[PDB]
Amino acid sequence: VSYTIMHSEEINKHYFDCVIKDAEMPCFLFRDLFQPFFLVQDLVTGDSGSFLGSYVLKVVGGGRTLNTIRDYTEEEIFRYNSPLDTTNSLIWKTKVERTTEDKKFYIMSHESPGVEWLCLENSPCYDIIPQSIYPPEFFFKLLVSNRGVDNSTYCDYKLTFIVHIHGLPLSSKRTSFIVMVSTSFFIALVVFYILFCL
Amino acid sequence: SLRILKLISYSRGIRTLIIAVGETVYTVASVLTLLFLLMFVFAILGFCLFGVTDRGDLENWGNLASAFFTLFSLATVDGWTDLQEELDKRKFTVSRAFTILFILLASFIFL
Amino acid sequence: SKYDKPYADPVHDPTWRWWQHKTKDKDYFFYLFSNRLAAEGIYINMNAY
Amino acid sequence: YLGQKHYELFSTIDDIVLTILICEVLLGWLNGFWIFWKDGWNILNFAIVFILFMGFFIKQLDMVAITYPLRVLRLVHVCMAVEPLARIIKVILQSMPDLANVMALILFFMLVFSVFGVTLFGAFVPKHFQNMGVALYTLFICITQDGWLDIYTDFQMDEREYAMEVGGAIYFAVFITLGAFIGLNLFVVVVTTNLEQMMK
Amino acid sequence: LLGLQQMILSLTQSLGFETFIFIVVCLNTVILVAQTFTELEIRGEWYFMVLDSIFLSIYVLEAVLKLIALGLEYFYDPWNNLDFFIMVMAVLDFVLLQINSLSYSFYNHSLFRILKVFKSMRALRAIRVLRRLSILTSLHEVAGTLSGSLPSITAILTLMFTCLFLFSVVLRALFQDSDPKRFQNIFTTLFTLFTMLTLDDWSLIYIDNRAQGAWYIIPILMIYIVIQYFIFLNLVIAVLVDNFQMALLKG
Amino acid sequence: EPENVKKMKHYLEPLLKTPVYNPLGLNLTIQGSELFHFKVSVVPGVSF
Repeated sequence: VSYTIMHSEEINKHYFDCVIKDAEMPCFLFRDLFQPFFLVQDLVTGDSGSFLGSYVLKVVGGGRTLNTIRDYTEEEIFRYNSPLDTTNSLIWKTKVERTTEDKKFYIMSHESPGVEWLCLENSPCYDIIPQSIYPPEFFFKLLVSNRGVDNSTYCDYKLTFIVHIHGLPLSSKRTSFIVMVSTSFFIALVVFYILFCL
Repeated sequence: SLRILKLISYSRGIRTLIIAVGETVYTVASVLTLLFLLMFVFAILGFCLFGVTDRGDLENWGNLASAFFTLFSLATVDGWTDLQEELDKRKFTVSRAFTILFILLASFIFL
Repeated sequence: SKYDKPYADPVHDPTWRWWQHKTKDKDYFFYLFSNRLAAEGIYINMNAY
Repeated sequence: YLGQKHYELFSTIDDIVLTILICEVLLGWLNGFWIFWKDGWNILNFAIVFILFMGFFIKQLDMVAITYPLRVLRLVHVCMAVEPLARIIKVILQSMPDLANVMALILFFMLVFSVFGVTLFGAFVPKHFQNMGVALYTLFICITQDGWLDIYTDFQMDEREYAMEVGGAIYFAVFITLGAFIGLNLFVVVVTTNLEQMMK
Repeated sequence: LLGLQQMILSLTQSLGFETFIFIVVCLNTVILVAQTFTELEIRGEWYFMVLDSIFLSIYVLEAVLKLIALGLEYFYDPWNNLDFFIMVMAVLDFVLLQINSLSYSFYNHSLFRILKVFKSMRALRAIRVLRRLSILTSLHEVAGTLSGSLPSITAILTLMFTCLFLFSVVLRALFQDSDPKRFQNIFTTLFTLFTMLTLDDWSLIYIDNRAQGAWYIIPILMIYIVIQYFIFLNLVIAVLVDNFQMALLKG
Repeated sequence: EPENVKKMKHYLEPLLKTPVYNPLGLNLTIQGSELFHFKVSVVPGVSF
């Protein structure tokens, strides 16, 4: 968490949390580029070293608020993470060349450029209207694995956690709808003004 | 060079030019005195603002001669950027406003 | 059984994390205890737990 | 090193100059409070002596930064009285009403071109283009036009060939040169107008 | 609905342009100055662009009304030509955002930079149409006396343009294989000549050119600097001083 | 006074009826023309 905060500060020259600050929970910015770091700690020892290698990341669920998240099926994760899916369901896309076996999911390391978040039209980013003030916030539950990208571990450190995001601008129609309804209502009012002024 | 000045003491045309520009001596002396008064005012002001606290910014608003030279530079256009970068780190946010006010009075009025 | 949370945290030390603000009152509670005035003569220290 | 044998003499001369100033103010008051209150410079002198006397007799955080500049302001006021600086001083104050409109126009153009400025500002090439007050004052620095190649190297290397390093730089450069020329010309123009007034 | 429509449009255009346009443009200016404002956009970013699209719809309604209006004399106004140009880019970027899909780069790209500067002259035109009242006669007369001598200053800027282009050509020619890395192309060349014309680290140019093997390029830069400085600055100062001086000689 | 002797000072200054200071930062300022005779003591109960 702290390495993520200071790396975002160094790269983006800023890092904005939520309006309600949380000590354990940091609110990552959608505009800020995300570069994940992970570490293996051996809690029975006095050792905790960073994960200097490759790891597999894939979003397995999304939620608007607390306990509003659900896990996603295998085909759902294939739609949302695999670049082979021609359907516009990808949540993120990283300009990297390394890919796992069967070319299913991208493989990224500690030297990777970063994570660029998209969450296209099939993602739940589209058709989002928060019920109150401030930009809507979202949580993404996801797992990081080392199942088939390890040459030095006898088992994978499959860790499931949650990533926060805020500031979600993903859609289109709504803008067109409000634009045409404003134009129609205002031209109706102006035409009424003209006719009643005559 | 004083001997060369004695050489150029000739040339009656330059003498007529000197006569024609010689009535502005009192005026330029008055403008110089107003300039010096403004340097003294902002010299005591810059000293009181940055050198009495004695937490840095020495030999810029500290000693009298160095302070005077820095004020003359700030009244000119030269050195203002590096002087501002020197003064903004001394936990004095309104020093930037004071210095830009000093520029927009002194430089414009004098020139 | 509780430190299985999925976040990294600072240096792990759950006793230190729950101590937190009370780590700066060691000699404070020691003086309150030594004169036999604080509570029922009960003293709880750092390294015991 | 001089102060350690001069501080008591400094206090005595402070008391002497304060009491002669308030004596002069009382002598001016003797002719009438209405005429002294309805004056252009006696108001300034009365304010000076009032601030100095209140900071002297009553406890105040005014300290050296008020005691000394007020003394040199009184010095300027007294040296204005002798003739061969009063004409020059009189027309500096005559030039400021005609200068104020130039300042207003300059700041209005500065804002309406900073709207163009703040579009290419903020969250990129930061620490002098962000905060929307530091950006304004940095554009003011670049308009005052000395040593802005630190800023040039700051927004340098966007793509190393053209990027917006061509567009934004030429936009702000032509704006800077036009604004600087117009401002300097307007300043010397207001000066020449008001002095033509003083020789008329 | 010909000339009768035109005269109805004239009268109702006067009325509704005085009433409706002023208040909606004032609100557009309020939201735009609250928008630019790079500290409150994170206290926003969702209530901001919707209002942008709404007021851009209002602006394209203004464009539709002006198009259905009398036409040619409306086009004869240069400010109205600027308005038509701004509405053209507004509908262009609006439909570009509306179609989505596409095949080019996005997520705060150079085209997006072009779009927000497009919104910048949109805000400028809003500011310009909000000052129909109380422009203040003192600064109005000041601006008129500024604009009185246009041909002289245009001739002087043409001369300074020709002289900078000549200096750029000769310096780029004489500096070949003399570490061009600061000014390897025409843009960076003319920018270095702009710095030389604006008194910006040309002493640094002298000190880091003395480190090179060429020395005679320093007197050439020297004489070029001083002649263009004195000639241009003196010409502009003298021209504007005399231009205000006949105005002073008049009433 | 850091956030280390706040509870000490707030507990002690009532029942000792005297101001309580923190060491390693103590400085004095005197406005007089005479002999000043100062004594420094340590609060009771923290030593034998």
